[PDB]
Amino acid sequence: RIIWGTNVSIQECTTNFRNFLMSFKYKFRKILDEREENTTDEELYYIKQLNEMRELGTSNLNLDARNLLAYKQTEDLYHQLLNYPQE
Amino acid sequence: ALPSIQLPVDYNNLFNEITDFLVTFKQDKGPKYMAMLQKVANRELNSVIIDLDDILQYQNEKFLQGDLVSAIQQNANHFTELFCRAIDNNMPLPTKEIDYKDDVLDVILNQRRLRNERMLSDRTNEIRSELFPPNLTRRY
Repeated sequence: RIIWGTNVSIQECTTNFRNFLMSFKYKFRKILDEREENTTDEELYYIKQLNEMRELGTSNLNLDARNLLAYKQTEDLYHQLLNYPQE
Repeated sequence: ALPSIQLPVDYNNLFNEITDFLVTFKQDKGPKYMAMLQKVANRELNSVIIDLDDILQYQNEKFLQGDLVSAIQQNANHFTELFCRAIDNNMPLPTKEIDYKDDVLDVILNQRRLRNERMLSDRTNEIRSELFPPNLTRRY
């Protein structure tokens, strides 16, 4: 569904974002950064945070935009964020 | 009373003056008007500074072939009205290619315009069988 005010369609964004939240790893960040490597062999970072929050009920998920940026096929969202935060 | 005192200034004659007053000029070699309207339609510029030297040069050329300043000495703003609205009337469209994620407020207002245009050519047509102000499309 296209938005009348942002023309940023929902379904594609949510679909990519979902497996984004499941494909996420520390390494993407490391490659862009170029820092020396383990992070316990790069466990899934988002499910880490998500499980921890679910157990802690924080219901608030901090996030560094550059992380979402450093992952393939998300830069679209990475910029739409800077451009359509309200939605 | 309610007078209507005729003065030598006018807009319809100034309208025709503007119609002839188009891009066409020599040094301004491609006229700087043309390339700069490209540039602003290539979206790397918004301030199209229109000096007064080339104005009097265009006047001199038109006179040797066949006053604007004295006209802008009172209002100077009805000129910004006609002049700009005609730069809209004479705006190079296909200057360069277009994207959807190359900007903001240029793809979005085009979306609005053209989508409400589809919805109008559909809804008023179903009834059969608002006016977007030029400011909305200035971008300079």
